[PDB]
Amino acid sequence: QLTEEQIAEFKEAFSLFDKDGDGTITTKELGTVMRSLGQNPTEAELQDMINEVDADGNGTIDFPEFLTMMARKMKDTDSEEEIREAFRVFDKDGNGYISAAELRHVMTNLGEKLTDEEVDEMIREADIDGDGQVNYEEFVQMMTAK
Amino acid sequence: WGQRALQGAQAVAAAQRLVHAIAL
Ligand SMILES: [Ca+2]
Ligand SMILES: [Ca+2]
Ligand SMILES: [Ca+2]
Ligand SMILES: [Ca+2]
Ligand SMILES: [Ca+2]
Repeated sequence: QLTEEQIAEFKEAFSLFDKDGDGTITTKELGTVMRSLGQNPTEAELQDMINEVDADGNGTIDFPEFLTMMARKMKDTDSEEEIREAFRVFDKDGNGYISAAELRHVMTNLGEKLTDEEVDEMIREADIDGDGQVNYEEFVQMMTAK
Repeated sequence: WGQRALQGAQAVAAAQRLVHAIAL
């Protein structure tokens, strides 16, 4: 399942954070890399970043902790992209709003024999701003609901 | 130029993409 070339990418990414080589990524190193790429965070934001993955509670990120951090960012971006792709499927015109017609068309294309009242309901239940259309934000809110 | 090293360049690009994904 896992390949040596994969482990090599993992290791190199870790060292690009752990520039000193002590085996741990501190908030200082973590901050500096974000800094060198534009975006500027605060040490509170940094500490929250370390905190989400600090399994041992030692205030730093060791290798397996960086592996988890990595897997979570990947999964987060995979879901965020599946949602963007679905939205672009429904918003047939690219105007950023899903109309009742667009939902009607896509659904019968997918095979779903929905009545007009069924698509007006889908639209109404995801419409927050109440404009009769579903924008991207409302689309995401529905897609990731519990 | 030697696929044991030019492969290394490919892995450098891979690690860089990973560090961008964590910064973002
Ligand atoms: Ca370090
Ligand atoms: Ca959190
Ligand atoms: Ca730790
Ligand atoms: Ca539309
Ligand atoms: Ca709306």
